[PDB]
Amino acid sequence: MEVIELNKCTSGQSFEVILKPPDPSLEEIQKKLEAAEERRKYQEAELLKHLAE
Amino acid sequence: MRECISIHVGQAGVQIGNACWELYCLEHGIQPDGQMPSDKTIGGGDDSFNTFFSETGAGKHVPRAVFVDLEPTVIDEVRTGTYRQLFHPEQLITGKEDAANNYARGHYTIGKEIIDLVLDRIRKLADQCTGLQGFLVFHSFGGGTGSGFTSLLMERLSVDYGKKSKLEFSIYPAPQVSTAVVEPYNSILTTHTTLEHSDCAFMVDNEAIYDICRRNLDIERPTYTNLNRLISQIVSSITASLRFDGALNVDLTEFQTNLVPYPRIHFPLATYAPVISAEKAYHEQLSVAEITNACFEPANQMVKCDPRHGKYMACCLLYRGDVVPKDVNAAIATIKTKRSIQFVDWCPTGFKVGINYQPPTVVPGGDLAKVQRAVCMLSNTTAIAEAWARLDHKFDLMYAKRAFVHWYVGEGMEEGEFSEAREDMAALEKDYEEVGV
Amino acid sequence: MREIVHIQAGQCGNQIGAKFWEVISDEHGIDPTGSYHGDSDLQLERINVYYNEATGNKYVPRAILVDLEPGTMDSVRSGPFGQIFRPDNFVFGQSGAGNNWAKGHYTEGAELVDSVLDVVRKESESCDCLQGFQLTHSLGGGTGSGMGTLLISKIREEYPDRIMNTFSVVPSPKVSDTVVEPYNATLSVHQLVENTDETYCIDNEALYDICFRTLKLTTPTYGDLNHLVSATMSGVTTCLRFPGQLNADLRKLAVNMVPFPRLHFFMPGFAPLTSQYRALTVPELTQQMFDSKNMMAACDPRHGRYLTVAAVFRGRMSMKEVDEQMLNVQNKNSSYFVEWIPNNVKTAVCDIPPRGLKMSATFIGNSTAIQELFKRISEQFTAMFRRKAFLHWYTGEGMDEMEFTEAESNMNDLVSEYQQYQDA
Amino acid sequence: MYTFVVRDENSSVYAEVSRLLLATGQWKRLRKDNPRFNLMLGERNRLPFGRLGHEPGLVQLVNYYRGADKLCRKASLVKLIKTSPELSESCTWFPESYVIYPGNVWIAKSGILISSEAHVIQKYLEKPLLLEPGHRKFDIRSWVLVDHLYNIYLYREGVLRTSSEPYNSANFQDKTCHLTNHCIQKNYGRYEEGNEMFFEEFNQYLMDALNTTLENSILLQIKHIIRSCLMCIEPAISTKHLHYQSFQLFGFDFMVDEELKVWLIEVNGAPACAQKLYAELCQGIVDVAISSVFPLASIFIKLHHHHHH
Ligand SMILES: Nc1nc2c(ncn2[C@@H]2O[C@H](COP(=O)(O)OP(=O)(O)OP(=O)(O)O)[C@@H](O)[C@H]2O)c(=O)[nH]1
Ligand SMILES: Nc1ncnc2c1ncn2[C@@H]1O[C@H](COP(=O)(O)OP(=O)(O)CP(=O)(O)O)[C@@H](O)[C@H]1O
Ligand SMILES: Nc1nc2c(ncn2[C@@H]2O[C@H](COP(=O)(O)OP(=O)(O)O)[C@@H](O)[C@H]2O)c(=O)[nH]1
Ligand SMILES: COc1ccc(CNc2c(-c3ccccc3O)nc3ccc(F)cn23)cc1
Ligand SMILES: [Ca+2]
Ligand SMILES: [Ca+2]
Ligand SMILES: [Mg+2]
Ligand SMILES: [Mg+2]
Repeated sequence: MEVIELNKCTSGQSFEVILKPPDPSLEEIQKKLEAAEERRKYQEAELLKHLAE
Repeated sequence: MRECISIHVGQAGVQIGNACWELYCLEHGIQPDGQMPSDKTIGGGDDSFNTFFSETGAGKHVPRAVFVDLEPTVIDEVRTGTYRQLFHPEQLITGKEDAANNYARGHYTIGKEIIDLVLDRIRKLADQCTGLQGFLVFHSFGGGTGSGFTSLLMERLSVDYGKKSKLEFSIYPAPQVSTAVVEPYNSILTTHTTLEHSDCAFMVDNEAIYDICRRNLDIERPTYTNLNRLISQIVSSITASLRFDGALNVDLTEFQTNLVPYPRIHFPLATYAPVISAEKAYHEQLSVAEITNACFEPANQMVKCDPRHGKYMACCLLYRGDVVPKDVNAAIATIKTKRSIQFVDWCPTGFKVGINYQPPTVVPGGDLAKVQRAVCMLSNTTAIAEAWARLDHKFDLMYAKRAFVHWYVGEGMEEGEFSEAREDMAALEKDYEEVGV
Repeated sequence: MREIVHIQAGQCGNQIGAKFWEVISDEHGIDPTGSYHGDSDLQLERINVYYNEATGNKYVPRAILVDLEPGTMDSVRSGPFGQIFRPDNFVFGQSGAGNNWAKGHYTEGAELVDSVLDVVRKESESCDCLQGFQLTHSLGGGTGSGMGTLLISKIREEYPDRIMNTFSVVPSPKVSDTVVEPYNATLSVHQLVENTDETYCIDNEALYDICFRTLKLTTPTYGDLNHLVSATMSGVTTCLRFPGQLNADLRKLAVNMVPFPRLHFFMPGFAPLTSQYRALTVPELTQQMFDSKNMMAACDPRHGRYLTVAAVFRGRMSMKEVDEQMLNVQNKNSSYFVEWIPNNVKTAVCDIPPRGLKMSATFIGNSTAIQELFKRISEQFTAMFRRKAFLHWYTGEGMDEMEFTEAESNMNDLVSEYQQYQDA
Repeated sequence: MYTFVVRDENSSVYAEVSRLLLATGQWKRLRKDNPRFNLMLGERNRLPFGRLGHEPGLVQLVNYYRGADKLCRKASLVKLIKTSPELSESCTWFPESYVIYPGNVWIAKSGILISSEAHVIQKYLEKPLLLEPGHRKFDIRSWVLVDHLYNIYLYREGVLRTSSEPYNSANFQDKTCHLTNHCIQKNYGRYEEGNEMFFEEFNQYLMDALNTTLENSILLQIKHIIRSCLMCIEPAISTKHLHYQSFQLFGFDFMVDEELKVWLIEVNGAPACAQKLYAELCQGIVDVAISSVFPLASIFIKLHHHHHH
C-alpha cells in the first residue's frame, strides 16, 4: 500500500494512497427563447379570436 | 488566490445558501455584521477564505454570492434576517411571480424577462475578482425556478464566461417533502439542458437526508431547517479545501480532474459520517476506522443506492478533525478486505485523502453534536444511476399519458423537448451501464 | 401573487358568498364594521389576499356583489356582516332573470355586465399582484348561472393570464326551484369546461343527504346546506389565507391538480360534519374526509379513480401521525389512485383550527367519479330536451335548439374523457 | 393487510407462494406496475432493484438477492471459486474447472460435449456412485432458503434425480446414461416414479448396501459446501442495513463419487421444486422468509458454525 504525494501544512495534510494500478451561442439561445414567445403569443391570439366569435 | 462566485436559485438554493453562509461565517470567525477580528490585512487580501469573501475598506467581509428567486418571500427573510448586513442589496434579486412548479414558466416565460438583470449582477461580482475560477450553483431539480431558471443561467454562464468551471449543488426530489407532482418533468428537463454546462454536480436526495435526520438526530418530522443545516455541513466539507490552506481540491478544476474522468458522468456520490444528536446525553466518540467504515454504508449516503453493485472511477476522503495519515491507511486496509470496492479496469484503485485539523463547526442551538472527527467521502460510483432510473421511470409513467404536459406547452415549450430530454437520459443511463458492467 | 378578487352572483352566489365572508372574517379577527380585534399576528400576515386595507385600519373585502334583482342584495346589506362590504361594489339590475340562463347570458345580464367589469377593474388595479378571480354562483338559476358564466368569459378576455376559480353549486330535484335547472346547468357546464382553471363542484344533492342522513335534520333549509358550504370554502382557502412553507397559490393548485385542462372539476370533502365536544383523532379525520358520506359532490369515489388529491389538516396535531395516516389510506386503497401520476396525494397542516372545532380536515379531489354528477344532469336534461319541453322560455330570448345540442355534446364528451382515465 | 405483486409467470414455486398468500385474508395482490407493495415476487431478468425501498410508509421485501447471479451463472461461479480466499483454487469439493470463451475425461457447458478433444470446461467424474440394482448415475438437488437476516435454511427433503440406463466408460455420446436431468430422460420411471428417489429411501439404500447413513456419508459435506458458498458472497449481497430487504430460494446440485465424496456441480437461482414437495416448501417460504418480515394474527435445518480458531 503506497502512500505518495504527501503534502503538509499547519492547518492540515493531504496524500494519495494506491492499492493497485490499472455549448450553444448567444444567437441560438435568444432565438429559441423567442420562438417560445411566438408560440405563446399565437396561443393567446387564438384565444382572443375564439372569444371574439 | 482565485475567487469563486456562489449562485443560489429558487427557494431550495436560497435557504441552503443561507445555511452554508451562516456556517462559513462561524468557521472563519466572521460575524453577522461582517467584521472578522482575526483578519489583519484590512481592506483586501489573497488568503484562502477570500476565494469566497471580498473585503471593504471599513473591514466588512462580503459573500461572493447572488441569491435569485422569482418571488420575494424567501429572499425577504434574508433581507430582514440575522445576516442582513452581511449582504449588499444588489446581490439579492427577486421578481413578483414564481414559476408555479413549471420548468417552462421559469425557463422561457418568466426566465426571459429577468436573465439580463441577473447576469449583470453576476458581472458586478466578477469584476471585483483578480482571477475568477468560476461558479458554485445551488438549486432544486424539482422547483420551476430552481429547474427552469437555473438551466437558462447555466446556458448563459457558458457563453459569457466560457473558460470557467461550474459546480452544481442539486436537490433531487423526494415525495416525503415535495410540494408538487410535476418534479419528475422538471428534473429531467433541467438535467438535459444543464448536462453539457455543468463540470461536476453533487446530488442530494431529500429522501436520504430526511432519513438521516429521523434515524440519527431523532427528529420526529424533519423541517427544511433540519435538512438544510445537515446539508450545509456536507457542502462545507466539500468546499473547505477552497477556503483553507491545503493541497487537495484547491481549485474548481481539481474537483473535475480528481472526480470526473468521463465528463457526462459527473455526479459524485457524497457520503458523510458521523451524524450525532446534540440531545444525546452520553455519546462515545467515534474513531477514524469507525467513520471511514461509515462511508461505505448506504444509510449515510446523500443518495440511497448500492455501490457494491457498481464500479468506482474515483474516491476522495475529506477528513475534518483529529486524523493522521497512518490512521486512515490502517482503516483503508481493514475496509478493503471486508467490503466490495471494485474499480474500473482503466482507473487506479485508490483514494486521494485530504485532512484539515480543525474539527466540524456546528450552529449553536442546532441539532448536530460537536465531534472530534468527521469525514466526507466523495466517490464517483456508477451506482448513482439508480437515482436516474427511478426519476426516469416516474417520468415515463406520467408522460405516456401526456399528463400535465399542456401546462408546459402553454408557456411556449414544445412537446418535442420532453422526449428529447428523456432520450439524453436514456443515453445517460446507458453510459453508466457500459462503464459499470 | 397574493390578491384574489371575489365575485358573488345571484341568489345562491350571494347567500353562500355572504357566509364565506362571515366565516373567514371571524378567522382573521375582523368585526361586523371592519376593525381588527384579534390576538395572533398570523391572522393579519396574509389578510391582503382577500381584504383591502382602508382609511383608519379598516379591512374591506375585495368583493363584488352581483345580481339582476335587488332582493338578495338588500338581504346581504341587512344581514350580520353586510356593513363591511364596499358599497360601490353592490352592482344590481331591477327585473331579475326568472331562472332563465338566456336572460342571464344574452339579454338582461348583457345590459348589466359592463358595470360589473368596471368594479372588477377598479379592484384589479389597486392590487399589488393579482393571482385571479373566484366566483360563487349556482348553475341552476339564471343570474349566477348565465350571467355568471358571461362575466367569466369577459374576465378571461381582459385578464387572459390570471386564474379563474369557481365555487359552482350544482342542482338537484331533492332541492329544486324549477324544472329548467338541468337546462341551465348544462349550458353553464359547457362554459365552465372552457373558461375556468378550477371548479369546486358543490352538489346540492350531496348537501341534502349530509343534512338528512348524517346530521339528522329531517327538514333541511338552505341555511343548513350553506353551513356545510362555508366550512368547505373555509377549508379549501386555508392554505391561501395562512402561512408558512407551502407558498400555495391558485396557479400552483391548477398546475398540480389538473393533468388535463378540461378535467378540472374538484370534489370537495370535509370532516367532521357539523351544525362538537369530543375532538377527533387524526385516524378519524383521515377515515372521514375520504368517506363518500363526507363528500360535497354526490359521487361514489369507489366508482372512479383519483387523479390528484390535496388534503388540509387544521389544528394542533402530530405531523408524524398525519403522514402515517395519509400514507395508510393510499397503501391500503392503492387501486383507487392512478398509478401513472406518482405521489398524487399531497397533504398540508395549519395550526389555526376553524371556529368551533379543535381539529378538522378538508379534502380536494380530482376524481374521475365526478362523471356521475355530469351523467345525472345529462339524463335530466335529455328527459326534457328529447320533447323540446320548456324550450320556448329560451327561444324567446333568441337562443336556438342547436346551442342546446352543442352543450349536451360537450358535457357528454367531458364524461367520456373522465371515463377514459378510469380505465387507463 | 400486506400487499404484493407478481412479475414471473413461470415460477411454479412462487405461483404457489402467491396462492398460499391470498388464501389467508391478510395479503392482497396488486397489478404488476403498482409501486405500493410490501412484497415483490419479481422477474428472472432485469429485476429493477434500484426502485425498491423508496416508497415512504412501506417496508419492501423481494424474492431475489441482487448479485446472487455470481453464484448461479457457471462462468462466474468458476471465477468466484478460483479468486476468493475462503474457497481457494485448492477447493476440495469443486470439480477442477477452466474458462475460455467462444484418466483425462472432461465436460463442456454453459448441447453438451463429453470427450478428450473438443463457456466452461470441467473435469468429468469418471467413477461416480452407482445405485444397485441398476448400475446407474444420479445427481442430488438440495433446496436452500436465505432470509432477510442471512439465515441459511436447508430444506430437509432433497431429491436424487436418477438416470435409468447403466453407466458406460467406453461410450460417451449416449446422454441418457451420463446426464441425469429430469427433462433429458423424458426407462423413464422403471426403478422409481419419474426418476426421483427421496431421502428416506436413499438413506435405507446406503444403510443396507454401504453400512452408512445419508447424514454422515453425504449431508455433512453438502451442509459445508452450502454454508461455504453463501458466507463467501454474504458481504457482496447482504441486505442488512439496506433500504429494501431480500430473501431468495436456491437449488444446489451435487454429485457423489464412488468413495462417497460430494462435489458441487452447479447452483441455481430460479429452481423448481419436486412435485410432492411444493406444499411443504412453499408454506415454509411464507413462514420463514415472508411472515418473519410481515407477521400475522420446523421443516428446515439452519446452517451455522462458529468454530473458534
Ligand atoms: N433540502 C431542501 N429542499 C427544498 C427546500 N425548499 C424546497 N425544497 C425541495 O425542492 C423542491 C421544490 O423546489 P423549490 O426550490 O421550492 O421551487 P422554486 O425553485 O422556489 O421554484 P417555483 O416555486 O416553482 O417558482 C422539492 O423537492 C422540495 O422538497 C429547502 O429549503 N431545503
Ligand atoms: N464434472 C461432472 N462430472 C460428472 N457429471 C457431471 C459433471 N458435470 C455435469 N454432470 C452431469 O450433467 C448433468 C447436467 O449438468 P449441470 O447440472 O451442469 O446442468 P443443469 O443446468 O441441467 C443443472 P440445473 O438446471 O438443475 O441447475 C447432471 O445430471 C450431472 O450429473
Ligand atoms: N346550496 C344552496 N343552493 C341554493 C341557494 N339558493 C338557491 N340555491 C339553488 O340554486 C338554484 C337556483 O339558483 P338561484 O341562485 O336562486 O338563481 P339566480 O339568482 O337566478 O342565479 C337551485 O338549484 C337552488 O336549489 C343557497 O343559498 N344555497
Ligand atoms: C397534488 O396535489 C397538489 C399539489 C400542490 C398543490 C398546491 N398548493 C396546495 C394547496 C392549495 C393551493 C391553493 C388553494 C388551496 C389549497 O389547499 N393545498 C395543498 C396541500 C398540500 C400541498 F403540498 C400543496 N397544497 C395543490 C395540490
Ligand atoms: Ca484581509
Ligand atoms: Ca332591459
Ligand atoms: Mg418558489
Ligand atoms: Mg331562486
